[PDB]
Amino acid sequence: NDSILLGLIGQGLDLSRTPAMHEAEGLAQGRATVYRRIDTLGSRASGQDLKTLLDAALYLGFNGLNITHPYKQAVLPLLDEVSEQATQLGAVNTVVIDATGHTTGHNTDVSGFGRGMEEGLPNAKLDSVVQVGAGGVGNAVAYALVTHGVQKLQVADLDTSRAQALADVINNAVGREAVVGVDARGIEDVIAAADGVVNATPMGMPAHPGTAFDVSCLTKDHWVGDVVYMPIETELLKAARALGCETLDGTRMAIHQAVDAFRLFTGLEPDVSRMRETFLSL
Amino acid sequence: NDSILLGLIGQGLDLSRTPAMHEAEGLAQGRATVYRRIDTLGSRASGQDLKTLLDAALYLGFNGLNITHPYKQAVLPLLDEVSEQATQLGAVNTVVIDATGHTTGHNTDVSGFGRGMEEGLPNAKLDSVVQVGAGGVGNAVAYALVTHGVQKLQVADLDTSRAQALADVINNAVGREAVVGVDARGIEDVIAAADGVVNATPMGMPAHPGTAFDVSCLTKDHWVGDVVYMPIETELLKAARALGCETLDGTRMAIHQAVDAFRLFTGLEPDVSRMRETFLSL
Ligand SMILES: NC(=O)c1ccc[n+]([C@@H]2O[C@H](COP(=O)([O-])OP(=O)(O)OC[C@H]3O[C@@H](n4cnc5c(N)ncnc54)[C@H](O)[C@@H]3O)[C@@H](O)[C@H]2O)c1
Ligand SMILES: NC(=O)c1ccc[n+]([C@@H]2O[C@H](COP(=O)([O-])OP(=O)(O)OC[C@H]3O[C@@H](n4cnc5c(N)ncnc54)[C@H](O)[C@@H]3O)[C@@H](O)[C@H]2O)c1
Ligand SMILES: O=C(O)C1=C[C@@H](O)[C@@H](O)[C@H](O)C1
Ligand SMILES: O=C(O)C1=C[C@@H](O)[C@@H](O)[C@H](O)C1
Repeated sequence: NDSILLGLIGQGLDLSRTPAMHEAEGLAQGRATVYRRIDTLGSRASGQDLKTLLDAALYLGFNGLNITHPYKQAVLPLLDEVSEQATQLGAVNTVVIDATGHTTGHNTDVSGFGRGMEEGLPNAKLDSVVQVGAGGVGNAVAYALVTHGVQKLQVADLDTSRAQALADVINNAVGREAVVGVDARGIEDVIAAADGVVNATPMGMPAHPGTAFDVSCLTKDHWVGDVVYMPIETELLKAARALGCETLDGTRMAIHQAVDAFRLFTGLEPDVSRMRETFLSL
Repeated sequence: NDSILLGLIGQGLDLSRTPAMHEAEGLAQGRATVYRRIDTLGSRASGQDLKTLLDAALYLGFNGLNITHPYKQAVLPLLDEVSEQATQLGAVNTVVIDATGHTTGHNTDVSGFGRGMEEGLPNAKLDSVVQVGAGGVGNAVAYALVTHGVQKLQVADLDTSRAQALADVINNAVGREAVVGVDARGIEDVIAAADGVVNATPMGMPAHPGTAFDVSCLTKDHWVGDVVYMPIETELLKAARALGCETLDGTRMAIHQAVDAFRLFTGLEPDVSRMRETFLSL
């Protein structure tokens, strides 16, 4: 019945649904659970170095942390151990803290997106996929794609250098040329020839209305995924659904990263439907 | 329904009943509550300076802390504000942390012992009392005694200097010569002439069996108190009860310090009977 203490280190955390998911699921399994935002833009933690905040969590009896932007790369050298996937990606979003203070980094963005593919695109054809966007979440998405059956992934970003760096990282991680950086300009023709496409840009959010490419390149035979989870039905996914395409909405990864982290943090088997419920309720 | 995060900074905390009391009462009032030991003898926090640990709690989203030995004096200069009672005593056991990180020190050992007198000795004659022991908890007990109606308190300690320092601190706090240091040797004759006596030494604990003075000096008309709370019925209180004396057991202060701190930490009205229940159940 031991209480569970967790937090999230990052910037601009007020709207995160991750604390609620973990607090509700802990309680549902008979464990009082606190999950605190540790926001370096906020009044409590501003100006503090990542190492200070990590060490604080160790001293205070935290059982785990999530890590978000801008710290998912910076955190790695601070940890005692890092999983092979998080090591090869160079990004950790989950830190398990042992009873006595030892830290292990994991990446449940990767495992969560992969689980979302299994759950929401079980029959998808994976030979050729395009991903638009190579930022933060895009790196984990790309790794997930090519580890969950994608043979060739073409990644486009306005910043070609980001796409090519992504490709190098993932290809090294997997040990094959799974990923190719391609130009953003003319990406429609590349998507048209592919089996599926994933949006890993901010486009579709209320503050970034529209789509990252012209949806007229889609066909009924494509599948389409999106990382954006608010709104759940982005303009891109609306356009795909209108053609009869299978779609993967961004809530799947957002929920499953938390499912997977909860399991790592606690050793308990999370109830996916309960955590999904909490996510959707906020 | 916001979750509550609390801890205790001190040494040798495994057997504290304070975390359980606060966790259970938070939950009973519909708030998931974590209360962590922050033990500088343990694996998480050893070697860290008090200031490091206090700052950690601020950064991490703690709502409050208790402070125990050896830090109840050292903590004062680290806090933004300290209550008048804790300031004059020179000892803080409770730190309220505001939403945005500001700290206020309080002393609920003082308020808790006083409440115990009201609750368990409502009819006690208070003109002349003896206290044996001037350590850590003894300072708070002495302040409580003379602020809850004791006219003259005689404090004995094997270390006369500790008793006289206590007397100076309390007398300054109250603004009268309420307390006098007296020799431990011959304390029985002093107790015999007094209305009541309080044990503030370790005597009566399993590892300190016996009594701090010869109980043959007690009469049926005395009242007797004890700070020791395990066992609840110390040899001293057994001897008092055998004569028909009213007695004050150490659980009252131990419970009420937590009642009072919970109120300060949360702004909720604690249920005393529930917290007492939790205490006794451990
Ligand atoms: N599902 C989830 O769990 C989850 C979690 C966090 C964030 N997100 C979403 O992921 C989005 C991306 O997050 P991020 O932190 O990687 O953002 P980021 O800004 O670091 O990366 C976005 C990338 O998209 C590129 N881009 C923008 N428009 C483009 C276009 N038209 N064509 C090609 N590239 C384009 C940018 O150059 C940038 O490199 C966020 O806006 C958020 O909506 C989802
Ligand atoms: N009720 C409660 O909430 C509560 C909380 C914490 C501790 N305690 C109890 O309080 C006891 C005292 O705690 P402390 O931290 O102040 O201990 P301490 O060791 O700092 O102080 C005890 C004092 O008793 C004196 N002493 C010992 N035997 C004596 C004797 N025969 N005559 C005169 N003086 C004597 C010592 O010289 C010392 O100064 C603990 O052992 C514990 O059982 C009670
Ligand atoms: O702040 C959020 O909502 C989160 C964002 C992602 O970085 C996740 O990986 C993190 O665990 C939770
Ligand atoms: O560790 C304990 O059991 C405690 C001891 C006293 O110092 C109290 O004042 C503190 O709040 C809790």
